[PDB]
Amino acid sequence: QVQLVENGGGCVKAGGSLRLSCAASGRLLSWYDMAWFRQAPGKEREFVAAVTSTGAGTHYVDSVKGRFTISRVNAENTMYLQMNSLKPEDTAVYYCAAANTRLTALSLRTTTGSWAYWGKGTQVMVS
Amino acid sequence: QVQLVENGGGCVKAGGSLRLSCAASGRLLSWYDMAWFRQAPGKEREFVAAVTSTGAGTHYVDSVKGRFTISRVNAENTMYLQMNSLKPEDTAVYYCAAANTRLTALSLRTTTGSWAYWGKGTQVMVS
Amino acid sequence: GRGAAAAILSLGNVLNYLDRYTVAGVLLDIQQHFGVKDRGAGLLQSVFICSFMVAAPIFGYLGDRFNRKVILSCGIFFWSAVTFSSSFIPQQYFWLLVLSRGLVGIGEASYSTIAPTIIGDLFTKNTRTLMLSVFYFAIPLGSGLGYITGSSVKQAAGDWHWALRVSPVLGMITGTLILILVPATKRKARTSWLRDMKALIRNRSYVFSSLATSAVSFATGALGMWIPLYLHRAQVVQKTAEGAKDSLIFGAITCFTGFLGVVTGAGATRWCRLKTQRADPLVCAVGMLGSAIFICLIFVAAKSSIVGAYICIFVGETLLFSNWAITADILMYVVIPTRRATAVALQSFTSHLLGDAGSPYLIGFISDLIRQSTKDSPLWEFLSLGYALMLCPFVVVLGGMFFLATALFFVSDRARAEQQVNQ
Amino acid sequence: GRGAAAAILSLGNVLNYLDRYTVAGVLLDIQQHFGVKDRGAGLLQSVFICSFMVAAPIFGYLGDRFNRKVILSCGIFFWSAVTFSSSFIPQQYFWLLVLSRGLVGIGEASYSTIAPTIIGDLFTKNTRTLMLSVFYFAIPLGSGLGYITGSSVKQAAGDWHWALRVSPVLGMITGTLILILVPATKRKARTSWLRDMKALIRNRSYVFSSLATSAVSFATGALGMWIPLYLHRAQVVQKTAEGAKDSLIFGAITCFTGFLGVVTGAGATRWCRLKTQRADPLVCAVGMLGSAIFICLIFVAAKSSIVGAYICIFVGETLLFSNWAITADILMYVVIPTRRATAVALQSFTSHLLGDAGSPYLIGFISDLIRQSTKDSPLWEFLSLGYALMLCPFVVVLGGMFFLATALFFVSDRARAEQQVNQ
Repeated sequence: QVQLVENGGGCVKAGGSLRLSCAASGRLLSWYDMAWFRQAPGKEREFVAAVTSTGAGTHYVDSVKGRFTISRVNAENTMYLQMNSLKPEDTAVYYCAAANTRLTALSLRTTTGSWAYWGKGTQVMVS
Repeated sequence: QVQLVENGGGCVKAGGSLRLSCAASGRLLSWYDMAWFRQAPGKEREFVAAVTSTGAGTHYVDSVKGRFTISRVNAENTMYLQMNSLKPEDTAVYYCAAANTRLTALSLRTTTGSWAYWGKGTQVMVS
Repeated sequence: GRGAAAAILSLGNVLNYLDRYTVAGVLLDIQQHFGVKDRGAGLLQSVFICSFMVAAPIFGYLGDRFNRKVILSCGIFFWSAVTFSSSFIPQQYFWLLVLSRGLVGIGEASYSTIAPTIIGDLFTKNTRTLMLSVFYFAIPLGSGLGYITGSSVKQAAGDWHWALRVSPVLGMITGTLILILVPATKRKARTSWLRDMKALIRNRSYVFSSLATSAVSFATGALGMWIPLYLHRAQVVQKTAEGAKDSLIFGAITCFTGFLGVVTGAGATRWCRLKTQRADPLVCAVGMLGSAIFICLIFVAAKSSIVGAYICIFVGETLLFSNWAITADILMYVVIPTRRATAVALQSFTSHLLGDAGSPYLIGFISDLIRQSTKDSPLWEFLSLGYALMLCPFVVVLGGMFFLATALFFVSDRARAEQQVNQ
Repeated sequence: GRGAAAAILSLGNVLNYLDRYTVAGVLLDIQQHFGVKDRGAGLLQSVFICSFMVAAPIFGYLGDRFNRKVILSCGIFFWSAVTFSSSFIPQQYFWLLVLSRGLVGIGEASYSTIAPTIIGDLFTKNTRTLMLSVFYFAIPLGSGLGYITGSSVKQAAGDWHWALRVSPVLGMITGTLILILVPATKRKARTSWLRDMKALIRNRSYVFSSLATSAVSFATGALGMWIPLYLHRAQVVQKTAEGAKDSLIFGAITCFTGFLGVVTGAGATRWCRLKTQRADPLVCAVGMLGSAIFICLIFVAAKSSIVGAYICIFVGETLLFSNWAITADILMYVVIPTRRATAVALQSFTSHLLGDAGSPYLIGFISDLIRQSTKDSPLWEFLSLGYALMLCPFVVVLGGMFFLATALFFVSDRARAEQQVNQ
């Protein structure tokens, strides 16, 4: 019982910074683990990043490691993904995913099927 | 034996003009009917516009009618789609399709299956 | 047995053209037996072609009305019996032979108009288009075999009547084979046809292509009808003497040249299409122009020797026959789908009328006039026939110019047709 | 018949707790028959709990080694025979009764440690989770039926030995039913366990929850062991007299309060979870605090009347039993998956040691000391037992404070647990 709303996605020049914000209000956000999954126009959604329900542990896929930073504020029930040094391959529709809290390694939870909640997503483009 | 290359697609503000150019060098452009088809990241490809192998007849879908203009320069082996009064619904990846010359009405040829040629789509995002 | 049925259809087409050109094979024997001038010799084929004309659309309508196989088999039997009777017509009655030729033309038009509908109804796919391909190749082979069989039978049996007696037995056998193997397949208006016509006349490239195809038909008819006699007369003028062998060689060369011309025209148009959109008409013109030159050279060569004349026959026949496969493509690209059938019918009618229908009789009339104005001898007969044939390459050049105009207006009229289709 | 097997497992658990609390049901009769002070009455249950402790981990290891059903059935037969012998122990020998209670504790620990493994091995679905839930609900019903059956049999047969004689027959029947219906299911290290332990001690909320669960176990043991005697003594002090009816009512209220407390605790934690992440521990504390107040009020009420004391039993039992279903969730959320089994085992050991193991004997010792220091009479016995029981609500309040500290550190140690899992 949670609704995910993605905002902050737009066109940005190559090498620019952009923040994608996922907001949830259906239920307290501290009870759910969150993630960002980007879908390409001709490819299925892929793992971008994930954060635990508490925000202590964060996981990023190899391609995105070192450029995007995922940070969640439970006070605002929000999750912000800051993206820097954007590249043309990063162009995609970023969707926000939330899942019931489980003590399962995030690196193991990259099948984009364990997340029982999803949102419309905010599109992003590079140069 | 015709290769289709799309170019000129980029981000433009809401209500801004843009041009998408489709080039073909494998064979002469005056031998194949051409068309632009829009695909959403999470939806199937849809008919945007079509033009005959000669350029005398042009067809546009009802939604895009009055805002987009399709014109083919057979001498340069190119087809330009000028998009104006862009709206957020237009946000999609535009692919260029070419098909063998047949005397079949373009309005009837909206199944995106009669076109035997396709090119990498150039995405166009407007906000 | 649809494949076997189409095989028998192709055999029947071969025999149809064999019977059509058998008379041309034994032209000299008929003329000498009836004591008729060249005018009647040309009139035979002229009447045949006129009957073919007046029969083709009516037989198409009949096929649209009733079953196709029944009409086709009845036609086979009809013209087989007519030819068999032609082989027994008394010498004193030549009008009877002309009337029999007309009836044979009616029957052969029935066959030529009904067979493709049957082929399309049987398969109605790519396999059916393949059945139509070999069915058409039966045409040049049919003509060559007609000239060869007529000459061979006339020389072997010592009577030209046997050349006509042989064919009807094969006609009856093929008719029975057709009737058994072919399975029955099932698959105001005048004002609408008049509207379609008016639309066609509004088109420039279609009219030019029709006129050029008429010129091609004129040339083909006149030559195929008078060349064996011309070769015999040239041999007579020269000291060397054998005119059955010349007709045999002409038939063999005609068959091989039909095949070679079709294939080379297809290849050349395929290549030229990659250069310009208007390549399809252009090619035609080019070929015909070349052919025209050669179609003239032969005549001069015919006075010097027969081997050079035969080489000229080879080259000119190839160049002239290259045009048929491309004329259909020109018509298809020029006319819209709705008016394509009416366009094809009108083009066939015009091509037979302005050309083939009046070419043989015209050649005969010119030859007879030249003979009458001058001293009578075999050499002057040869010269008169040579001039009458030389008339043809000018018509071939005119048809080439018509194809050139078609090339000029092709792109603009392909644009109008597509615009009309879209609207 | 896996479902039938789990049904018999639930029945066996009901009978296990029935046999466990039968002695508490006939506490007064045993004390009067053996002439033993309150110290020995508490020592019975203390020895039982110590044996249960020292048996649970060893029996878990044995189940990991050998088959589970065989051990469980052997245990059923073992403690059934031990209780049957307990019903025949001579009056002069009380140490024999204590030893028999210890052996019964060993057997019941074997059952309590083996049954859930069997249930998990049988199925791994929602139906298996439902089987685990029914087995869990057998506990409060088992205890209530133990107190009711002991009291009823002691009053009906006029001998408390019959209360112990009845159970072993059901034990043997249930053991045979288990052995037949249950299908056999198949599904250094010390250093690793020590590492896991050290990690647990590094955790604050886990230790606080363990201490609070120990306080809960202390309260439950002491009360369930000494409250029926307290009610009888209160009735004796008052002019009104019936102490079997009081034990029967206590057992019924205990069963109903166990059910109600489980359900209400689940609902309350479900609601409070939506407000704050620390809701799961907090709730516990709250409940216990309330319970503590009531757990004290009863004693005062017990001197005024028995009906008010029974209402206090109802409310306090509900509040105290609300904690069990939430303690497991707290432990699961605090500890990582790898160290969850070791954490559960250590928490059970600590809860039985710091609490239940030494609560009954401590209550008996305090009551005996108060009696000895003062004049001897039934009223002073009642007052001594009342003070010894009043000791418990202070421990309940201490456990509530421990749950409050667990609530305070829950978010930080949950953040520490997830970070370790990710790394």
